Amino acid sequence: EMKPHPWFFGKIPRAKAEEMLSKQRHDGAFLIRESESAPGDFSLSVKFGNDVQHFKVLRDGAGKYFLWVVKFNSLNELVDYHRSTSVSRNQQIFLRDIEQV
Ligand SMILES: [Cl-]
Ligand code: NA
Repeated sequence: EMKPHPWFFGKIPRAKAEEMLSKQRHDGAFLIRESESAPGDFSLSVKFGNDVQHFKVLRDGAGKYFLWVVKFNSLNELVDYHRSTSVSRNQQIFLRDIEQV
């Protein structure tokens, strides 16, 4: 074995998520953070090329989490689903864990 997830960063600023992800080599390297502009909501930040893309983690009426259409009982399941289904509607981007310092 039991290990904490390498992708949960708590309340880091959106800008610091961009700073850290920019240094990752591989597209799809990502983190979940707790949004500062919408407290109580999560955001998913993902390196793609020279960019860092940000996704709102949306909630349904029952508290399930989703990005687009498919929803899950946990952030953990949302993240894992998107290791093999693209997070993006404009590119094929699959979540992969950050390298690690
Ligand atoms: Cl896909
Ligand atoms: Na999807």
